[PDB]
Amino acid sequence: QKEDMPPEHVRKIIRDHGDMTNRKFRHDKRVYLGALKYMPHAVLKLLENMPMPWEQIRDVPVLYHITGAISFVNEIPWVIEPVYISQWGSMWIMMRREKRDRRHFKRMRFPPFDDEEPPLDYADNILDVEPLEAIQLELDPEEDAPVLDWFYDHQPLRDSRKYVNGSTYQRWQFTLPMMSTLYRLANQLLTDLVDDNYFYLFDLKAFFTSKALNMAIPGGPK
Amino acid sequence: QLSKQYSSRDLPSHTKIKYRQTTQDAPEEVRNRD
Amino acid sequence: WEDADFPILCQTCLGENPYIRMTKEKYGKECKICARPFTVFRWCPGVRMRFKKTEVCQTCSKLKNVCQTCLLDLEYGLPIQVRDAGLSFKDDMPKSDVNKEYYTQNMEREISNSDGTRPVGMLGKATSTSDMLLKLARTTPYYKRNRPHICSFWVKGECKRGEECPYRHEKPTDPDDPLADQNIKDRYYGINDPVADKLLKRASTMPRLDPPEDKTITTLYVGGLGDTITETDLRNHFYQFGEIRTITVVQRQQCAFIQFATRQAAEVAAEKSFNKLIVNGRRLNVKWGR
Amino acid sequence: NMLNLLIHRKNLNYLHLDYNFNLKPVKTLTTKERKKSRFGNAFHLCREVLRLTKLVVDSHVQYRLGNVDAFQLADGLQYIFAHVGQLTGMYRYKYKLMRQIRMCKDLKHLIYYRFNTGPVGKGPGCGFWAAGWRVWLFFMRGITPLLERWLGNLLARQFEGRHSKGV
Amino acid sequence: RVALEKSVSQKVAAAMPVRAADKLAPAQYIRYTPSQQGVAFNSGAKQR
Amino acid sequence: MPKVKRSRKAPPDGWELIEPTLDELDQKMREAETEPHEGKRKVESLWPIFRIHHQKTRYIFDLFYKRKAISRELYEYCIKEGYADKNLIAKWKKQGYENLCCLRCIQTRDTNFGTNCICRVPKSKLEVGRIIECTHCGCRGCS
Amino acid sequence: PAHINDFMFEQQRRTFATYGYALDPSLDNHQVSAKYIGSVEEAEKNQGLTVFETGQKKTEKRKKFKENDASNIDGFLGPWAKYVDEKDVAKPSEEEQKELDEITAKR
Amino acid sequence: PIMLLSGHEGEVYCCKFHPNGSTLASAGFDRLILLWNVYGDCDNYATLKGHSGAVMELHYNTDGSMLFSASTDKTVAVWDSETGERVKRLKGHTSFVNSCYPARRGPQLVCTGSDDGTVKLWDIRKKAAIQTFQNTYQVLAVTFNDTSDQIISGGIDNDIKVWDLRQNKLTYTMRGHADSVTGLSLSSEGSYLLSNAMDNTVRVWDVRPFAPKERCVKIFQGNVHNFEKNLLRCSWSPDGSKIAAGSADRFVYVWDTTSRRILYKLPGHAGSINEVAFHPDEPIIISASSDKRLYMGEI
RNA sequence: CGGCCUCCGAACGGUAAGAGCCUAGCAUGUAGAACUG
Ligand SMILES: O=P(O)(O)O[C@H]1[C@@H](OP(=O)(O)O)[C@@H](OP(=O)(O)O)[C@@H](OP(=O)(O)O)[C@@H](OP(=O)(O)O)[C@H]1OP(=O)(O)O
Ligand SMILES: [Zn+2]
Ligand SMILES: [Zn+2]
Ligand SMILES: [Zn+2]
Repeated sequence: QKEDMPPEHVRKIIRDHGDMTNRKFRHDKRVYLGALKYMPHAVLKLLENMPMPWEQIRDVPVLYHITGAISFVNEIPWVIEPVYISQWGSMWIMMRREKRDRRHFKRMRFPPFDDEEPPLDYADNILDVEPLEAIQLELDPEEDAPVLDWFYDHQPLRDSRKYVNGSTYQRWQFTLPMMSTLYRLANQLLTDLVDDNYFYLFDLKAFFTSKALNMAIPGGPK
Repeated sequence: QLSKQYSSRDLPSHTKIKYRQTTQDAPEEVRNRD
Repeated sequence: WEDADFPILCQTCLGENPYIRMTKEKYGKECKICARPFTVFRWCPGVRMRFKKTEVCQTCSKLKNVCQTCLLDLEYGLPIQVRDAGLSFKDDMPKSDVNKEYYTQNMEREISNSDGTRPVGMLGKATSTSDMLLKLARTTPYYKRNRPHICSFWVKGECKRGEECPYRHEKPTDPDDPLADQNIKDRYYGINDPVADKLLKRASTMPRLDPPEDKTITTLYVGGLGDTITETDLRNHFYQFGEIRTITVVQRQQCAFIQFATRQAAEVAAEKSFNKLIVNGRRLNVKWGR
Repeated sequence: NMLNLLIHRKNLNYLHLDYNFNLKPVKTLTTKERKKSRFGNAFHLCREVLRLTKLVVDSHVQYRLGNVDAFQLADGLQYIFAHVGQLTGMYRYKYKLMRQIRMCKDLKHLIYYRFNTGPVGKGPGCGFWAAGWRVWLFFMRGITPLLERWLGNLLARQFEGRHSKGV
Repeated sequence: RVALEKSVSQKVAAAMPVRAADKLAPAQYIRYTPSQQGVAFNSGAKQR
Repeated sequence: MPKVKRSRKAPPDGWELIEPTLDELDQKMREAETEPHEGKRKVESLWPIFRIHHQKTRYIFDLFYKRKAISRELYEYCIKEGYADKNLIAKWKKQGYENLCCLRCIQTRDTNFGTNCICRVPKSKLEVGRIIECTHCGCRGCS
Repeated sequence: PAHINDFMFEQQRRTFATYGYALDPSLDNHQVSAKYIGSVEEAEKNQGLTVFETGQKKTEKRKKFKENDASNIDGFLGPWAKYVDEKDVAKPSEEEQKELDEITAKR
Repeated sequence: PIMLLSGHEGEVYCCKFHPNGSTLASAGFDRLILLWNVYGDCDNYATLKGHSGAVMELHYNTDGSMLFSASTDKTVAVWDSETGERVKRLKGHTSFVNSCYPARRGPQLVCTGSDDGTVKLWDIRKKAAIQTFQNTYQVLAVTFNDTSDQIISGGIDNDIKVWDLRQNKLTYTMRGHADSVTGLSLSSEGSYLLSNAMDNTVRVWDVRPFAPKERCVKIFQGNVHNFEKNLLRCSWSPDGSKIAAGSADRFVYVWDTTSRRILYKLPGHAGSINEVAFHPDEPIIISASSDKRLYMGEI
């Protein structure tokens, strides 16, 4: 099969070419150009796998052109639903308690760089530096035992065929201890409703009838 | 010499032909009629 | 653009091994003749010998009936200027940009009505391949063609890749030689090919039978007969080529002498026979006798 | 690199695209250059989408270079996504964006006016950027076929030529 | 109908231009009978 | 300054004796990486990278398999931290592929006719001894 | 459009390449015999062995090195190990070098 | 008509008719067996599955009910044409099984030639080997004798061999083949055996209570070999009248026993013909060729 | 027991058209290459 490579391979090609001015390359000129038609794919791919603020470094499969012209992050970011909700709920509590207990929050400046301050080299500048503690929240070892080690992992139970269908990361099965702890943790971003007799005249079908009759519910759309 | 230019209007659309059914007026009933 | 079955090139350009390997790319590049996209088939010429590629539109080829890689004619294999002149051929192919594009377009239209067997036009009504062309024609595959260039590194010293110099690391030719810079387009147009002028000088200095002075010298001495010949065989060499008046088969000197009944018939037989009238294998010399 | 190759292949030496993806002329341009150097919604929509992603990447670069913070990074990302209107200037090339921009204001209002339910203050310390992230990602789902078609046609017309023959 | 539809679908795939390309078909094996015959070229074989 | 370690879990306990070898190989990979793009060539400037990679993963291949001087769990940590090459190794384990230079040297799709590099044909079948330079690695008859 | 198999064509090509003679392939309606074409007497004296089929050759294998320890910091030529009877720098004759400088002047 | 058949992933190696001539069997590299209707429009219904290597020989029974098939993957296999599903996996064969031959109208048994160096007898019922004659080399062709008391074999020594099923030693060896033995076929006389060989010369013998002890009777010219060395297979007519052969020239060879003339050298093909099947009732021929198709000629 | 809260901006249409002129670029990277009694 087609097999992976050392990262330094591509890194070398790309820092080699730089900005295609050197008369050495001189043909990847036109191939580079022709690669423009897909630049909106590269961007959607890159931006839909961004690192989700509790992690400091996320690594992703990357497909790329043998002259460095383009680089598609070749990955679809699956997450487990209650996992995800619980993590973002942790984020919610952390952000609120923090901005409450912080003396003055500073707003960073955009653009973060200057206009002719060229983009920095990853390896030569950012490869080795220390990645700066993230937005981890501290879960209680008795209260939150059934998760305590695997919570903030990029893909938490990626490798345990007791929990995940495989290395494709689908079809999860979970324990009720796990579930009740998670529920308690994502308690903040959640609805304290038990049934649907709340949404009596406030559901999709009521809205469809309204829309059709040009009438408007007090608190509904028009 | 077939170009790669293209058009918003030549995108695929209406890709099935509605055939004239039995009740509307098929060429069969036209075969019959007086 | 065009679409092909396989290339058209001589044996020299074509190869030696029984199994040839060539890769195809549809609409690969531009025939410097038809100016438009063509198909490109790339053939592995020989062991460590430069991979060649198809270098002209197949219609640009069927036009003049030459080699789409080797560039020389496919019947004889001499410069196209030569081969044309050896048929006395005079093609009116247009040259200017708009004129040439119009010509190419109607040419492809007219060639579309062909069956893919033989070049179009005067290429058949000039098919009297003259012994001049036959004699200027090369005999064996001059397979020096698939040797690489002069590895400019290896000409200055630099070719530090070991033996893998991409080019023959020999002494570069002094471009003062007229056999050096022949622009491919000119070589195709039959436009001042110095190699073709060399073939003209060679086929001009190459031996042919000489004419005598007075018309009444109608005796023709054929030198180098041998005693396997008959008078009727000398006749059947020079008999329906006109009429013969007499023949003296000199066995004390191994020659012959045809007194003719038509001077132009004598000329036909003898001049066509110069050193090449090979009946039963003996090199006779056709001249006009004393 | 792609966009610069496009300019300089079109032989527009008097324009230069800088590193935040602003296009800036280095001379005063005559008419013939003012005209030859005009660009359309394809070129400019890529330019501005690239500018959005570059702002995102570079907030992340600031964080990993170590200047800022996890909290400052999250709040900055929240900013970027809510205020795409006044950072990029994409609306001028696809004014159907204001669908999205109104959606991100409505989210901002919801999130903030539930976020400061208690002592929490109404100031910068709020980065909860799931929502606007979703929004602009769906926008991208939609825009990629459109931009692929427009840019294929731009490039085709650039390399073959425009067919004024059989219009 | 047949010949029509084939030429249709080629001209239609022209309006694909993003060809979701199919891969390269099986390799061609062709027997070539040169018109040039002679013991010296092709090193003495009458076909390639 | 090293390949900064992600797992946050402590490396198992044979790491300390491959330690300086791994560190040095990383340092000279860095140096041969920034080694700038001379009048050298463009096809040939991507050989040293595979040289250093194959170098390192061969080192670990010995130190787990041919010596058994290392623990399974250590060597697992040292692949998952990107020093070794799990696929290169799972092929190296084959019968004819002990010295396969670069895992691209057997990619059948990487070549127009559907073969491998002549870098893979054993030299006895060649009999011509002409120096063989597989463009990708530059390598010299890995097999 | 003849149809053939390939593995035998590849064996034939390996032979025709490295031994220099080939099983003549002409499929004439005149029933020829299996004949060695190319370096005829070479195939005859070699008993026809193809570059793939094992057979004994006392041909000197070109002089090679062998450093197979990947523990060496600057060591492993490994799969890339140079042949030891090869030169260091492929420098072409001083003569052609001076003549090449002169010609670069001449143009 | 012409009636060229297709649908095969690769070259067609083995083809024969129903011993009725009702449905048709063809197969080759593709590791499955295609079956057809011979008549009508030459329709293609069913495909047997399973055989791991190229199915090196299909062999009917003589009534037309059971199907034996020797595949290169170390195994012979029995199948029910009624179904298409395997009745036995005759394993134990240590290497490439080329040939299989089920005894006609005798008790249930097969003699199998292979790439091991043995000739093997096996029973359909026991999953057990009955005998094995190791001469020394791989066995390429096997045909019984019409008493089912001798086994005929063609291998790599050009020396056509026959074993006594009861005395178990080399009963008949006859020689005169210029090179390796590639195809054996017992005529409907029960007596004459037909043998092809790449050496351009094909031979007939007669295995009787008495034959002249040098029984090379009739010889035919034209068969070709090339650098391919593909398998070569031949047959008699159902009437023992026309000699049917294929070869690597793309010419199907049709001779007669009587005047041994060339009755036909038929072109049409693109691939080397790897098997010719004569129809048990009709003047119908199916030419299985390496051009990944078939022909059905009417003569 | 009452709840009802549109919008939002960019381009073309204005600051001539030209032939010459001259020189970077930008493209090419090829094809071929000699003869006798
Ligand atoms: O135009 P916008 O991009 O959306 O942002 C601003 C601002 O936002 P930031 O805090 O994000 O810089 C405040 O919004 P809130 O923070 O209050 O939600 C503000 O609100 P006030 O000035 O009323 O404090 C204002 O609102 P408006 O422009 O209607 O006066 C408006 O936010 P919105 O535009 O989202 O309203
Ligand atoms: Zn290689
Ligand atoms: Zn390699
Ligand atoms: Zn190698």
